[PDB]
Amino acid sequence: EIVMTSSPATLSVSPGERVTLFCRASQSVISNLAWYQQKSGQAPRLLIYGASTRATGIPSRFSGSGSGTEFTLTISSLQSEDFAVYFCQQYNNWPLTFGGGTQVNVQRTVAAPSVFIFPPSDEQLKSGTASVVCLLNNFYPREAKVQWKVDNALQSGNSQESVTEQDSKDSTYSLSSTLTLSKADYEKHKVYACEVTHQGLSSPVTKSFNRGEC
Amino acid sequence: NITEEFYQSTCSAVSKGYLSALRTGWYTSVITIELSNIKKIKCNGTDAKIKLIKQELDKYKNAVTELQLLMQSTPATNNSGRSLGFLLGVGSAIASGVAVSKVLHLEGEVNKIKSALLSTNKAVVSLSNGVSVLTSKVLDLKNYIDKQLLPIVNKQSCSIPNIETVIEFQQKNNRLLEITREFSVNAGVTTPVSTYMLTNSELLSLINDMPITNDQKKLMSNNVQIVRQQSYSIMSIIKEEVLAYVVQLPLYGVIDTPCWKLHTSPLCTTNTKEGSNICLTRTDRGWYCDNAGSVSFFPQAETCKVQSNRVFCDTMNSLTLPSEVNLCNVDIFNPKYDCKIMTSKTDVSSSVITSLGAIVSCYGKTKCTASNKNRGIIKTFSNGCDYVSNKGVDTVSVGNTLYYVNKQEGKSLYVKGEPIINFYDPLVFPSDQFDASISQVNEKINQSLAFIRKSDELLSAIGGYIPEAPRDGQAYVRKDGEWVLLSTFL
Amino acid sequence: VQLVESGGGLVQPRRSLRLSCAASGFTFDDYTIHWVRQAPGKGLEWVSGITWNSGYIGYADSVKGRFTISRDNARNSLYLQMNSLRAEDTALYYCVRDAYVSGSDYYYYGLDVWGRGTLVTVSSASTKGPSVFPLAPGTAALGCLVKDYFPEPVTVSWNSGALTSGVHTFPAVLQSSGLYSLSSVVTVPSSSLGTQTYICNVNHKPSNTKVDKKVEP
Repeated sequence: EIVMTSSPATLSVSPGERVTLFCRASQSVISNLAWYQQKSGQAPRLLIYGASTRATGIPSRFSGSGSGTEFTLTISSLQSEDFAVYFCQQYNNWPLTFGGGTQVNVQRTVAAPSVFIFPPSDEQLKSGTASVVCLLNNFYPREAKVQWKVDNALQSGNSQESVTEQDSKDSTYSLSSTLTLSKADYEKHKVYACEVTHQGLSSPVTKSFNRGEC
Repeated sequence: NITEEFYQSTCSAVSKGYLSALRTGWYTSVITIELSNIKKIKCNGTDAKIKLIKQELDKYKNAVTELQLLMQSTPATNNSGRSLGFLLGVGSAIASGVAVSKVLHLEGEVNKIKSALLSTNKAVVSLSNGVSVLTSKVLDLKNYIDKQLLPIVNKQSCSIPNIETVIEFQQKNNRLLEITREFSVNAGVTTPVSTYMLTNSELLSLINDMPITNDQKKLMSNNVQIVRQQSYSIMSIIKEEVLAYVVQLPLYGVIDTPCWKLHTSPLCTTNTKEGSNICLTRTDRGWYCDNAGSVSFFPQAETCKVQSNRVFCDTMNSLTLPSEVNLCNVDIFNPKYDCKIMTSKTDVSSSVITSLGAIVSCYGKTKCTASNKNRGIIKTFSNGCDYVSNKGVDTVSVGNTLYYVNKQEGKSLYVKGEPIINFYDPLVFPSDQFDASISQVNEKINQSLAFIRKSDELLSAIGGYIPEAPRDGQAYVRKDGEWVLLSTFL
Repeated sequence: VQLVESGGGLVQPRRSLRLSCAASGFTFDDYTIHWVRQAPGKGLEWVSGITWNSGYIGYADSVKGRFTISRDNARNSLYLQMNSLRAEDTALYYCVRDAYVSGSDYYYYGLDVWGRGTLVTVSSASTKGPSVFPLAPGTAALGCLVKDYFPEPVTVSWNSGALTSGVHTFPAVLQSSGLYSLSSVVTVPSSSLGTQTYICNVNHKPSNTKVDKKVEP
């Protein structure tokens, strides 16, 4: 099968600006290619097909080129409901393939995250597991490094990160990191620390607590 | 814009300012039509509608089988004077397309194509030999047969079709009938390519997705009528419920270079007594285009077709000449390029209508004139080779033949010269040269002057030798040029 | 004009499931239909497809001889069958109509019609209510942690729907235990910490659980 290669990974463009998305194809797909818009939590809408011809309903912001290996989707002035994920597909051969997609996120002034740490629950501590939760609130851009150190030694592999979808009002991601450790290990240590580094912080912000003192 | 220069010296003109669309190569596409394979019509109703449907069905059946007979035989086609044509090479026009046609028969090649067209017509298939080609399906007849006529093949009563379906099927099936008819009289190769073989919409929507310049795309799709005549349709196969034929389409790899059309007419002397005239005509007739630092050359006006200012030519019948051939429109005697000419004794009134005007060769008592649609005859030509512009002229009448001149616009320049026929000595000038050059004529002349030089120098060399003295029975001695008697001295 | 997927569910690994698609509001036979799946927070994968008469059908290399796709055209229905179902087949499964009709007079292309899609999850974990623990406090951030539940989804709303603002409830993450866990937080003015009482409101339909948790310093 021929591989659609979506690109860029993400694309950030401010409201009302041209945005351009790219689709490379493994072997030549000619023109038989289509562009889909997917707003979070619903099916694809079909945007263009034949690479060049917008489907009925699609406004004239959306426009595409094509017939080759390399292809282009172009949104003229990005509007509120155009920030979504875009997918390209060729129909030249079966199997129908797709790209990975290009997220277009609305672009904002850098905003540094607010860090809060939470220690495990008094109740939960009975259960034999301790969940420590570090929160980074309302920042931009999405990329941030959350780091964990128990008694100031660097933890690896026991944490999980989930992240907001960019908020409608303020266009800010927020991020959760959870360090899940055995209650046994949790009493073995005293100082718990979540160390954030982000483009808006002039140096990494670190939040911490001591096992018994809170 | 088009300009023309006439050379009174060489009895020739050049039309300059054109542009070259040069067929350099081919691109093979695979056109297909899906066909339900039906050997048996079993429905016994008798209702005129059913009857007509059955009639069309039989037409379709015989079309299929006709096409199969066509498929068995491997397809082929075949596609002088004062022209240089005899110098041309010889080539196999459809060779490319035929190689693709072969590749299609290869077992399971068809199925690649049938599997490429599932999710949309007009898609790229790469074949077993990895030559990649566009495939377009222009008719789905199998679909209509299924979605529409399937009662009439496999049911006996066999519900009755409405007459609208009769008309519709006749409409749809007709295309197959015509494609078959064409392939039949043409032994499986047609050119130009029909509206039945490719619709304007299909051929443009092919061009658009070929691998070429947007200038090339724009160039074919403006000129579709020409593209057709330079294209072939080759019957290939019918099997596995698909009829498939290859349309090999011209690749124009040289676009917008300068081109000029060289015109030639008999030159000749005016000697008042008949048969005493010597006569010379340039044989470099036809089209020239700049190609890749050289000049190509199309000796045959059939190879070139002229749309407005673009000249579409086929390099297959062409020669590629070093640029210095443009000399002979200036110095025909220039040694850097030896120009080709024919020579003969026959002074006959000829005329040649050029792009912007007319050359006229008026010899003998023949009447040569040029006239305007209003003012009547506006010029009478004397004996010789002359020219007249298309401005203000409509007709050029020579002998009993009345020529009309092209009225397309441009500026025309007459360039005087002495007629080069005058520089030749009638006595040493060969008229037996059919295909010849300037220097080859110089050569037959240098030989026929040479044997004059040798014979005259031998005749003068025996001057210095002494005759026989008298036979009179006296002895003779030599003294200052003569014989004297020996007796004189004794 | 509708395509409605049916029959996704929660299925143990190595075992079998059938998905069906009912068609509405367009003449079904004329179109060829595809099953396209989307893993969660991932891309689109073409699963398989049939065309107008189960004439040609085709599969992804991923599911081959594991999956089977047939149609009725009578019931106006489509069927995909899932066997030796591996654990990465979990995804939202989409019924998708192919706009290229082949032989109508005006051609369209692309995939024009998509169902909401069902949701197939191949996991050996057992359905479990969430354990819900409190996340404790110039403005103050508090929340609650919805831990060890299965399978997704879960909905948190705060103060029984009162506090709607500055409420970020995160994507679930999939713990190494086959069990989901996710946090839901709210930023609130710190002068109301001892004034207003903040109650976390959970809900898990798959377990018929509703947990309300009280959140205090």
